[PDB]
Amino acid sequence: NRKKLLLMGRSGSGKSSMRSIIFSNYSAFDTRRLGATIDVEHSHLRFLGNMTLNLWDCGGQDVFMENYFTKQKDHIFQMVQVLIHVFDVESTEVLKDIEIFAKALKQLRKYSPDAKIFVLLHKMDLVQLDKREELFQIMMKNLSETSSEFGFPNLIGFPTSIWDESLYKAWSQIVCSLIPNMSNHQSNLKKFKEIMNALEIILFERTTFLVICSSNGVLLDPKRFEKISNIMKNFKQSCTKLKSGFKTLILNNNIYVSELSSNMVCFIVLKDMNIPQELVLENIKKAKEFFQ
Amino acid sequence: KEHEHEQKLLAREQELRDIVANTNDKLIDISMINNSGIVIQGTDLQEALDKRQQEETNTFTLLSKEQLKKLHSNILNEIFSQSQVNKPGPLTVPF
Amino acid sequence: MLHSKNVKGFLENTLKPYDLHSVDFKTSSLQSSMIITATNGGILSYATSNEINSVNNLKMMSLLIKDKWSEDENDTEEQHSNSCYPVEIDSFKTKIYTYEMEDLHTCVAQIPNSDLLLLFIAEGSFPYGLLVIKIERAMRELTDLFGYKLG
Amino acid sequence: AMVLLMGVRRCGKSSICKVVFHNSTLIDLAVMELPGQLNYFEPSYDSERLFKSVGALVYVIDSQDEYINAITNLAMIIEYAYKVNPSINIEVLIHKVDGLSEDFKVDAQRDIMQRTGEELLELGLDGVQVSFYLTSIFDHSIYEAFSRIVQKLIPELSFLENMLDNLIQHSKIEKAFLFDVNSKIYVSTDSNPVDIQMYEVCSEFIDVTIDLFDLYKAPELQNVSQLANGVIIYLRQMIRGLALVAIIRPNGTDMESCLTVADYNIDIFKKGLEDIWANA
Amino acid sequence: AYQAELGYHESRFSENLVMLNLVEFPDIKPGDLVELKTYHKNPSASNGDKKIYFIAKDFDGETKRRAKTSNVSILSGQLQTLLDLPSRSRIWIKLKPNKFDLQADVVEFNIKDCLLNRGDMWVLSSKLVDTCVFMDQRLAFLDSIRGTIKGIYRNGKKIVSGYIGEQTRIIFRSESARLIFLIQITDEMWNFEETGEQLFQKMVNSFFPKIFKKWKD
Ligand SMILES: Nc1nc2c(ncn2[C@@H]2O[C@H](COP(=O)(O)OP(=O)(O)O)[C@@H](O)[C@H]2O)c(=O)[nH]1
Ligand SMILES: Nc1nc2c(ncn2[C@@H]2O[C@H](COP(=O)(O)OP(=O)(O)O)[C@@H](O)[C@H]2O)c(=O)[nH]1
Ligand SMILES: [Mg+2]
Repeated sequence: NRKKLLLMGRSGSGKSSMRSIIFSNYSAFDTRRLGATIDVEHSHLRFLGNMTLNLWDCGGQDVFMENYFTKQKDHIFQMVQVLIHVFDVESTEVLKDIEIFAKALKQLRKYSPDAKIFVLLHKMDLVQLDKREELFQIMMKNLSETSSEFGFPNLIGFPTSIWDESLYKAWSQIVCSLIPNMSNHQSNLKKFKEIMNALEIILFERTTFLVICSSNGVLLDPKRFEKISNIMKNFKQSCTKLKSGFKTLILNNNIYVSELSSNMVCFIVLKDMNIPQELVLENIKKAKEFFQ
Repeated sequence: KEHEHEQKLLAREQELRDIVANTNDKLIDISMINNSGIVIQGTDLQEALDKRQQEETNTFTLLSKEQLKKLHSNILNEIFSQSQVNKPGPLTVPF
Repeated sequence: MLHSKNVKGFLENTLKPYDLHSVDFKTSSLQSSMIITATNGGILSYATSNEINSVNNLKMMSLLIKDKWSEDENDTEEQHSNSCYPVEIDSFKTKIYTYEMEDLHTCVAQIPNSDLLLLFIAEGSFPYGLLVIKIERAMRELTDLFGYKLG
Repeated sequence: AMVLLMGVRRCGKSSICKVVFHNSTLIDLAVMELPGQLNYFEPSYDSERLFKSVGALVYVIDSQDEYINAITNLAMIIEYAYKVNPSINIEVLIHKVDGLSEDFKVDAQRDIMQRTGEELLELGLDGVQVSFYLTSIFDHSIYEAFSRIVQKLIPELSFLENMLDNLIQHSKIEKAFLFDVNSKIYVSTDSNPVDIQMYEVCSEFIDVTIDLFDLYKAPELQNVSQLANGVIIYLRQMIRGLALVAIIRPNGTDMESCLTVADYNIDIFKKGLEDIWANA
Repeated sequence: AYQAELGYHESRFSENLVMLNLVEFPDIKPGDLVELKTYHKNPSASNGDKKIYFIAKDFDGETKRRAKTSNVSILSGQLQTLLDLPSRSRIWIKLKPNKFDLQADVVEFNIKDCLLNRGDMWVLSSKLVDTCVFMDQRLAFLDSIRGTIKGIYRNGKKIVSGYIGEQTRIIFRSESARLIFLIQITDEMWNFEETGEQLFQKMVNSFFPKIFKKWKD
């Protein structure tokens, strides 16, 4: 179960910043000290307990980018499952970025045409708040007209930044496109939701704290998953100060955050506030071996 | 008027010390939980004996059957009938 | 797994009082009816006849009752005690212990071959024999929870 | 107890207010900023009531820029502030000290203290004690400085200290803080030293609590967060904006028994806190 | 050996670093040298165990009156960070009675950015007698001069904490001092070494930059 993810972009696009924050556990202020990635940096990251991710943090500078599509084209773009192209909105060479993306799409269509393309419009915190979404539209349409040209009828894009929680949503949806047996996880989560009579049950990953699945797939915030992921990353970094690891968290006897297994974390919001804690904890412990 | 404020401050000091003493008196440690001694084995006869001890010889001398035999059985049946509790469904659900 | 709603309904039903008709002898309802663990003594499920303060007090009382029961379960001397009513239903042996907590009558019974306890607390005027019969007939209908251990 | 923030322009008063109070006596009230530029002070320009209505005056000195004129202006302010009301506590924050060494920080604080003392000796003010705190936005220093300033304006400090010490001694609590829901300004603690790491743990626990609660709304805040080593962190909302966060150690005991006795003890403590009008 | 519960206290109560309950374990007189080892047999390095010598002193009146266990209290700041133990832990206590035989041989010192006379060093060493020190302890002289105990030696071992006695050779190294360089310009400066480097090239390309980098570090 080896998944080959490519992480490409232009110079200074922030690819290694995403790789460090999501997986290597770096803060937002600690990405300024990062150097320039030379050629391709490989990272073998173990997701859940069975998945292994071969993330290829590519260079992004002009010599490396010209080298990718001429000499190493038979190596970087073969047996590829997911491409993640990072577009910087601070770039003044947007047409060159679109041409680089077109060459990457052409190579992927030539070699491994079953892959999944994702685009992240990074550094979307320097732009003013009023012109963000429209800008995300204005590029994306063009990218769609590019993406449908070289095969690939579908292309999913995300307005991302390292100073908010959108990175977690983008990376969660990128990673979840590779997780096997998602239907079984959804069915078991629905069964547990019916059994415990819970308002919403969300299943994460323990290390990266990315969302894996949700019970639902009073109006609630549509961006609650990424906010909970950011809050849990902050709480893990806070609990590292006490020389220990986070295990459980009970809020108002209504919100239970529990270590479901050695690779997942469950976030259960129930309906009745009068349930004793031990019954919910026991039912959590019974389902610990079920999701394994 | 400031002497009245001094007396008010003295009363406030006494009241705050009384509040501290009152909230200090209800603190229960785990040693108090483990060795409480409140939970003691009690029977009806021992409770009646303790009640008579706090309130304060062979009295009985050795000398119908149908009515007593009917009433005892009816009382036992009425006791056993109301103790029958029917569950509203299964207690443990499978996967 | 477990179902909190059915256990809640069962514990609410065990709060029903007795109203004898052949002999006019009305009894009050039990103060509380709960199912607790046999390891830490905390409340797994609970029900009251009639809010946070009472829940905390009931948890403290459950802890005290389990603390008193732990030494009684591990003691074999003076086994022929008058307050012990060991019943065996469906070839499953258990021991039932009654206690007096000031003005409260507390009857506890371990669910046989399992790590759970059932506890009924009533007022001081409640007879102990009716409590014993109540807890025996309650344990009679709990055959589905037999053999259940904490994970 | 309204505190007045004073300083030169571009010293950081608005940034401090935004960071702390935006993320009565004890609650984080809407404080008053006062941009004071160098000039000649008008004698009694209807400012007696204003400075009589300030519980404690806070002065902000930028350590990056030159500050001898700032100290002169501060002494000029104190010269009438102490004359109008002899009960005002006077506070000075040496702000923007993030990029300085420890020896440089200590020497700068000593120089500022000596200059302020010499200027107050020249102006003839006696019996005045001005406190100094090295503050910065990017770390915990400003929160602790405002904590000390607020603690100087609660007359029931020692009684709260005794109540928290008794609560800690009878619940196996490692460290208990009486935070406020906003601004993360802890109001009372025990006699144990305020560890910076534990304070940051409790503050980010406050943040996690409030954010997670705000994510699920529109249907008394309580929290138990247990770590791998059994150390638990507990939150219970007190009267008004106050909340209690306690790091409690199990010491090889039952988790649920410790939680039950801690809940009962903390409910008793809240019932005791209901009697004293320390809220708001 | 004895057993004790660790404690911490702020500088408001007491200024001493380590305090112990004199009423408990009354074998120790008020003036004594006491080890504060946290290990009882099989010392552990990965787990973290240290021996910290100190001089016995009684609790403060306010702390002894309003007391809450904690047979041994350590002042917060540097000693707490060095020990790195929770607020209530198990520690051990000995009563090493050979003050003369447990003297450290060499105790270092740093006098950066301040002028101490030779007699000032003598007086500061005289005040550091019958007082136990440890590594990186910032002493203070006349409330302005800062010190740093960067090394305590005994029997060829660099001990973490030591006892300074009457026969301890305490030295005062200076981190801000005047230096004179005397470079010989001779016929050999333009000669070549065996590898192929001129000697002045070594002086201006390898010696001076390294010494300036080390001075800045
Ligand atoms: N302000 C801001 N800076 C960013 C963002 N993303 C990345 N950066 C900057 O990008 C720099 C590192 O870029 P890097 O990951 O090495 O680019 P790469 O080598 O092409 O992957 C850091 O100094 C960050 O300050 C963002 O969303 N906002
Ligand atoms: N590095 C740093 N800069 C600060 C700090 N506090 C304030 N500043 C700077 O001060 C500026 C804001 O000052 P401001 O609050 O508007 O001044 P005021 O309006 O007179 O109160 C910002 O641009 C910050 O760069 C600090 O703690 N650290
Ligand atoms: Mg890179």
